[PDB]
Amino acid sequence: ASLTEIEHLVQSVCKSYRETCQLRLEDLLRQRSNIFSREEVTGYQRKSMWEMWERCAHHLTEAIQYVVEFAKRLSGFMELCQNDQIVLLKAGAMEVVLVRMCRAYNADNRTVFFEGKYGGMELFRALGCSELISSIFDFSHSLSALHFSEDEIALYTALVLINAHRPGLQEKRKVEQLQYNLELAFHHHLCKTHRQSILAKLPPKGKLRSLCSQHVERLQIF
Ligand SMILES: C[C@H]1[C@H](C)CC[C@]2(C(=O)O)CC[C@]3(C)C(=CC[C@@H]4[C@@]5(C)CC[C@H](O)C(C)(C)[C@@H]5CC[C@]43C)[C@H]12
Repeated sequence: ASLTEIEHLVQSVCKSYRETCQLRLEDLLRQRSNIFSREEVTGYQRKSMWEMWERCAHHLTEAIQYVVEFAKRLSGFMELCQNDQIVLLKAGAMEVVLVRMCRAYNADNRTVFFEGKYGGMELFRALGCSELISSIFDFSHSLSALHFSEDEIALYTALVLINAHRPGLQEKRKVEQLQYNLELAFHHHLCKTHRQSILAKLPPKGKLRSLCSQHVERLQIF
């Protein structure tokens, strides 16, 4: 690569993400005072466990649609094999969705956006795994504690998928090359932004996996 490709790619990554940022950040924060009420909350609480889990899967799956198309615009991804273009997504794509959830997270009230409004963890009282839900909130918290920006998201999220160490890969070299020119662009852009400090304030590599992995297993009931 070259000093300019280095820039060209970040911009290209900041490009692809913007198209796939699912929701307008602009519109997101604006809806602060729009908060659920006890009755509606008490309403949502009432439904059986069978309903919410599915309701979640809607917002979930639909969100993951964006995550995939994000992967495409990226260089070298297109010139990758059929078998190997999926393997990463299998593990990766789930994890990224959770990452984007931080945007819908406000630490000033411990709530997350959902179905038009913001709501606390008690909105999922009916899921029977309060511990699970909470850990996700605690994950979002740490990310909100990072005061994260769009263009680092685009760059973090990208490396999640491009893990050449995801087992089941056949064309292993080609991906590492994508990874190397991705690992570089991130830090490089971070160094250009002096945000290298948060790199020690980042989740361990096993946490987000252990989150999503153990997350989907309970879901693998439906
Ligand atoms: C990921 C974001 C997306 C960036 C845009 C906002 C989002 C949406 O599309 O509505 C808000 C709701 C959550 C956070 C979203 C989808 C999944 C989550 C999820 C179901 C994730 C799994 C968790 O267990 C939990 C139940 C806390 C959330 C609920 C909020 C939801 C349903 C969307």
